[PDB]
Amino acid sequence: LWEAALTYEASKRRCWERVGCPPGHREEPYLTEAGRDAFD
Amino acid sequence: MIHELLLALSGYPGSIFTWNKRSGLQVSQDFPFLHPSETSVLNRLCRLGTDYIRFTEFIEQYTGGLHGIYLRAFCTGLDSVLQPYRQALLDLEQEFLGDPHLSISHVNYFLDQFQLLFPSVMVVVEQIKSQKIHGCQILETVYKHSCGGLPPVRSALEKILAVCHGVMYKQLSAWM
Amino acid sequence: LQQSLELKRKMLRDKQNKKNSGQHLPIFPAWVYERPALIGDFTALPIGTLPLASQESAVVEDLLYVLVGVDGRYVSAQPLAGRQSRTFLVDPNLDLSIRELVHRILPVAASYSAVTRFIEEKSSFEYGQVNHALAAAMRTLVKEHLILVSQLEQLHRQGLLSLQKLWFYIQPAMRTMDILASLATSVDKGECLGGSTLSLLHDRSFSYTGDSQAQELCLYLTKAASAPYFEVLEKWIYRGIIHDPYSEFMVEEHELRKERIQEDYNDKYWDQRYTIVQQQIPSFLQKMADKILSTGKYLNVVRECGHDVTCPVAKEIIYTLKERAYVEQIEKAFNYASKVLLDFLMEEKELVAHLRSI
Amino acid sequence: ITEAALVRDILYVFQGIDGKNIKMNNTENCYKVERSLRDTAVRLSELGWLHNKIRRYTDQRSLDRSFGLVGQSFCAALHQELREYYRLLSVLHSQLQSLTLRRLLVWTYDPKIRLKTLAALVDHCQGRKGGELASAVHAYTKTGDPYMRSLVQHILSLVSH
Amino acid sequence: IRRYTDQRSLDRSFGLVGQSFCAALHQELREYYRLLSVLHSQLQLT
Amino acid sequence: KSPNVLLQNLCCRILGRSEADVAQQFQYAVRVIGSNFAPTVERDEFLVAEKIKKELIRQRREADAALFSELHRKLHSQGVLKNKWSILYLLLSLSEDPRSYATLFAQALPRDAHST
Repeated sequence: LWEAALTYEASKRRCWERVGCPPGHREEPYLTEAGRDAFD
Repeated sequence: MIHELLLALSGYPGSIFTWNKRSGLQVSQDFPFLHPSETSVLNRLCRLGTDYIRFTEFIEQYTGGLHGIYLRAFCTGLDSVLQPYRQALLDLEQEFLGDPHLSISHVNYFLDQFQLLFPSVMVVVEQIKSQKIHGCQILETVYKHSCGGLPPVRSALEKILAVCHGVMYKQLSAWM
Repeated sequence: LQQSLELKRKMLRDKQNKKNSGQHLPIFPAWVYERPALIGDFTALPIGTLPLASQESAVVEDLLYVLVGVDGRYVSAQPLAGRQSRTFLVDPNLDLSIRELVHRILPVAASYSAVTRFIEEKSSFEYGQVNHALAAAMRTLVKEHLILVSQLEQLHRQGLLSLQKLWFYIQPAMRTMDILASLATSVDKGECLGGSTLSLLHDRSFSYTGDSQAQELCLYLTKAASAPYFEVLEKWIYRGIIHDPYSEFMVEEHELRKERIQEDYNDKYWDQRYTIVQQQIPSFLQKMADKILSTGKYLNVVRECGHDVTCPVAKEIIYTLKERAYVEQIEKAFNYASKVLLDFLMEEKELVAHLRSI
Repeated sequence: ITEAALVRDILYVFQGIDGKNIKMNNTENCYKVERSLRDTAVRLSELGWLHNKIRRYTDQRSLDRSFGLVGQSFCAALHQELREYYRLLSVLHSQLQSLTLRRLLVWTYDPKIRLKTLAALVDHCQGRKGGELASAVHAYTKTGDPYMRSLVQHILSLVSH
Repeated sequence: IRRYTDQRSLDRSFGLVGQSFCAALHQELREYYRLLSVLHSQLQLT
Repeated sequence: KSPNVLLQNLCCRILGRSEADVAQQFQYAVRVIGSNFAPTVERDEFLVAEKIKKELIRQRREADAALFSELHRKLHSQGVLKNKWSILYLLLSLSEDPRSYATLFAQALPRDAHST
């Protein structure tokens, strides 16, 4: 169950400032480049 | 700090590694976490950086006194010898982002082969400036040190030399 | 201390006169002898007035340092850096029950201190390749001892070590170190080098067959020390060539093809040119001691005439106690060598027509 | 004092620069602590005292181009050996988060022999070039230690190219 | 029994069967010391 | 999960067969693992690092030992494991050639000087 969950792919969007494990958590997206819901 | 060193290696040192016009990258800053003897280690490393800094100026003016087309070719091979010096700098910061426990020793052994590459090419660069070697006698002045005796300088000056031969097949095509 | 500097030059002079173009043979520089921290065996309040269960942890900690050669702080190793001797001074105030057992744990330290100097001394060029290899194989077991004491340090670190347990732990290593120290004393005492220190090791290897705890230690040291000698042997048997950089080999070459050429009044090639040495026989090839010379001499006196070198099959040989395979191989090669020389003699430049026309 | 600060110092006196409470005052002497700990330190600091000679000589002759190509080759081989020593020291730095065993007395032991041999060779081949230099390296394979023969025989293959 | 073992290894004329006999006079001391060690662990006894 | 079904998963991993096709091997497995559901010795992770070194030099695969010298640092650097002795001792136990003696070399701490 734990090892079954283990086999996944970890995200990119690496950060320079994280030296202790930087996989990725999105350093604040752009306003237009989240469209079709931000638009309305 | 893991970019400050990896830019003081390249061309931007800040105030920790203050540049001097004769030869720079001097350190006097104190830290409890850098060992008191590690200043000597950093001083050993900064010899590598000074040569790259001087190389960049020399390429910046090219590509009368000393001029021609050979200074616009010999500098271009000097780019190609510095390319595994840039690639191995990118690789370093890529490694340091993941593991925080790697010390100064990792850049020291990893880039230890350019402590044979950089001085023995730098002497050729200084020799060509102090002497007036700026016609087609440039191939000789490199052709004596391309034989080498240390393997890095045995491989680099060849890679620079092939392009200078390449200029010698365009004069000898128009003429011939 | 001073005595090691003597032995090397006396041993070196034999190879310096023996070599007639081999000048300035290699020796180690002076700081190998000046610096004393290259051997392993070169707060302070009295522990005896402490309670018992403080004393046992403290004594175990000090002795743990004494094992790897360095002194303690409550027990001191007395200054005796010369010969295979080393002495120790236990604290003059202690519980007598503890102190007796402490004295009982002490002998393996002396049979370590003797052992570590030997490895330094008889790996230098003046001592010869077989003596180098024997030192290289006892050094492995010294490294093994360094491996064991760290685990003891780890168990002591977790506060679970006392003197009875320590005595029980050191009993297996005491016998091993004893075998090594007796062998070391025997090798230096006879002042033997080359093939004589294959004879010593051959007899010492045969000596235990009832224990078989000590037979494997010496048998491994014999395999390691017999490695260079057997290679020189394969050179001599399968073509013709000996060099003998530091004397380990029974055959020596005395030239006499100086007086006269292509006549013999002595048959010196077949006689006093290539001769044997009694003391470089490793004392199990004494039966084969003539055949080993004749096999390689026959090949040189046919490679000189212009005939091609041949060996039946090239094989690598080891020391084996009880069932030799090397001897039977030597016999086949020896018969082939004599057959080739006789074949060459009886066909070209033949003896038949010579005897008829006489 | 705690042991770990002393581990930090001894990891740098390998290079030939003194520690903070370990300093060398006589050049013939080795690095001395400035009580049982003090006795323990010296065997470990021996490797750095040996390291200074080899490093200084392969630093000097490599920049010398009147010395000749042969022996700049010797410096090449010596330099490639020194790089691996630095690899070891980096592993030892990084493994901090005891951890050392007899303050690394069991660790340094295998580099000690391959340091002793290279420390001998440089003064045995002092002031030589060409076949004169090559013969003094061929002298060192009259040895009968397997590890030392293995150490020498690749250096010779490099230098006689 | 320990007095004997201390002397028969001090004799190289006691035989190649004496250095076989003495082999189970080393084990017979080693197991004794093992037992004293286990007795030591449970001290902190009647 | 639970250990007993986990051993059955091991038996279905190495053998190609399923768990409703073999029952003697699982019976042999409960025979051998049983009453040995913990180490019978004391851990020495340092020595089992040294044993992978002593093994790879013995094979003269000396470069991968110096590679292991950095992988062991990575093991310490992450630190999600509190049993580093068990898996590494097991991996050493299942040793296979990529392609002598240990009766004098030191073994794991047996606890014959302590009442278990």
